[PDB]
This record gives sequence, structure tokens and C-alpha cells, in this order.
Amino acid sequence: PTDQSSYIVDSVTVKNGSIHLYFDKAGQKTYERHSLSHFVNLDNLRANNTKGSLPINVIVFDGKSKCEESSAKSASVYYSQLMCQPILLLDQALVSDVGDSAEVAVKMFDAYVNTFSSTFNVPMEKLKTLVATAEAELAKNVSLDNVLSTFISAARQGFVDSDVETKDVVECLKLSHQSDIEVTGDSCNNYMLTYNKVENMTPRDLGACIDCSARHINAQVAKSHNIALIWNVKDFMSLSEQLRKQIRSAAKKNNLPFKLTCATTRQVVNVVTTKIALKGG
Repeated sequence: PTDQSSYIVDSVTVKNGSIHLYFDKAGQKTYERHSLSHFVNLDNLRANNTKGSLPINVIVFDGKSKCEESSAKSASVYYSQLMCQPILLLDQALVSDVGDSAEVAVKMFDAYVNTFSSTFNVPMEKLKTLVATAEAELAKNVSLDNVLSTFISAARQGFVDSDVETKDVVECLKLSHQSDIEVTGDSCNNYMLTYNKVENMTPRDLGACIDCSARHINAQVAKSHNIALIWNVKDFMSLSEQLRKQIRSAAKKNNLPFKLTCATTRQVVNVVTTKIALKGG
């Protein structure tokens, strides 16, 4: 029994700004984890869409309507091929009482605080006051980016280097929570597996790579030396969504750690790595 194209979501559970979607795969109970943010507005997960792409491998439909379910199952034959993964078909009835903007934002913020605390080794007692202010402000409908930025600027003293910008920590936290990416304060390398070829990059992707001095590393040279791919958050974000996903999946294929950093310092080239250049020269 191979990985079909879609699976029906039977049940749902929420905890720490994340949702679990439960399905039966060849008689074994399984789940996929997604950030709660994709479930505030369900329209982005409907098969009709407005762009023709899904932010996650999930299709929301109305289980009360026969056509919506069958249409979504048909649509997931296309998206499964486009995304190179099966699609989870979720009835909108399972995600009725999930959250309410701020309600979900407070769950998000609490997850940001845990990643900030464990990344910069900051004791939770030192943040107690700044967390209380931040949570009472989110309930006042003060933007999450404002509350997060205000929190980081105040909480950063003595834990984050003066060289790193608050905005880069903010993006690291947000992204870390969206795609479950490890965050570090360590020097980046902007190393990329040889699998992601220059020939298949767009001018924006090749140029962005050359701009951040991205280097190519061979999968085996990286595996045997236990090399982690550490990208600067800004540099990584200058890349396309497709390229960002490809770099990460290639690292996961070879069991290589993938991390985002808020640091701008580069780690010393101690391994045989070739700088990404234009196909000609």
C-alpha cells in the first residue's frame, strides 16, 4: 500500500500553537502537525482557492455537502503531484471552535517564548513580567508583530548579542514555529546540498544565492563530517518558497541538521565546498 494521494482526517487535537490531524494509513493511526495560524481563515485551504496553491498539504471542505468532498478528493490528485506528498482532507466541522485571532495569537506567542528561552538559554522567571504584559496586550488586540518585537527588545538584554538585530530574532521565531525549524545564535554557513542545482534556479534564486555567498556541499562530504546547514534568516528568506523547501527536504533526506540563525557572522570554511556561481563562470 503506497502513499495514495489523499487521506481523510478523522479527528483533531490542539496544543502549544500547533494542531494534529489524525488519519488512518494502512490500518495504523497517524498524524501530521501544522501551525494553528493556517486554521484562522480556512478559505486558503479550499480546493477552488484563488491562486492555485496550498500553504500546507491540507484541503478544507464541507462534510455536509457530497460535492465538496468529492471535488476536494479529485483536487488532491493534482495537489499531491504538485506538492510531492499526499493531501489531508479535513471537514471544516472538525476545526469549528479552534481559536479567534487573538486566541490563536496568544497560543503562537507562548510558543515563540519557549523557542526564545531555549535558543538564548534565558530562564523563564526573568521573562515572567514581560510575558504578562505581552499576553494582556494581545487580549487588547495589539498586533502579534508589535507584541513580539516589544517583548524581544525588552527580553534580549544580556542573552542576545548586540550585533544581531531584533527584527532577525522576530523572523527566526515566527518561521521556527511555522515549519518546525531549529533556531541558533551561531555563525551561519549558508551551505546548500549539491542536489539543488544552479541549472534549475530562477534568476531571483541564483542571484539571491550569489548575494548571500551561498556555497554548495556534497551530500556525502556533509554526512561523514556531520555538517549542519545553518542559514541566516534574512538570506534564507531572500530565496523562493520552492528553493527554501528543497534545501530543507534535501538536508532531511541526508539526516543533516537544518537551522536558522539571527547571526550575520560566517563560520570558517574547513570543508571542501564550492561557491555557487553562474553556469558559465
